[PDB]
Amino acid sequence: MRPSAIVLAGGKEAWAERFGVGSKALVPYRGRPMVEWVLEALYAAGLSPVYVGENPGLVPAPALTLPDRGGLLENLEQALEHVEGRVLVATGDIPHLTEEAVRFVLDKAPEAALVYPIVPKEAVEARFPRTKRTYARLREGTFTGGNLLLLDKSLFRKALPLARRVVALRKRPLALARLVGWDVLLKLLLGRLSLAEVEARAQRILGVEARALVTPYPEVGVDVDREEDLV
Ligand code: NA
Repeated sequence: MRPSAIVLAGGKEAWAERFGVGSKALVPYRGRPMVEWVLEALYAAGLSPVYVGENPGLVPAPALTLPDRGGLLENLEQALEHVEGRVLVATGDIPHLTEEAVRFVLDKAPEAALVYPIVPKEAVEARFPRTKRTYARLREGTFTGGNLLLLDKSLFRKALPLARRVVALRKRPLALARLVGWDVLLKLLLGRLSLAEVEARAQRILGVEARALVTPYPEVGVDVDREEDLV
């Protein structure tokens, strides 16, 4: 039985309507609506993808196609209602996503309610030298966050109320730094912070075990945001 995956390709956007689409995920990339590269990759690694967003006629057809409830975590809750076990979440704008990258996550992810793959600066500039990312210096290195999230639906189920809370402060740095704590903020803002420290506080906050997965495959996070990208 193929495990579930969820693609949050939902999201209306600006330039996307230039291509007369609306959602960035439906913008063509190398011949097909961008998100299909993601779907192809998911099935490829043996998963059944649930698709949240507009479906003009996506190929490969996703296992289920839920509509858009107007938000990254709102869509996630919707899709969760339709899955079981450990699920891999992904946004529909990382067209470079490969099966190898997906299986790594699956195979190397530690046993935790929540696992978030992160990529080292070192490898991000191995294929995509141009790509400009928001990094963070940790004692263990310099990374950026993926666009994938591995969840244990059942374990996570109980952290959603906080998830909602923390997600609501995605647009309020000061507010968000309240939750994280000042000390920590500076620590990493200086590189003075470490990976387990990050993980241990994340856990403190959510109540569930949360870990990061150093993932050598940068296609896990290099998304497409504008025209230059598509080329
Ligand atoms: Na204060």
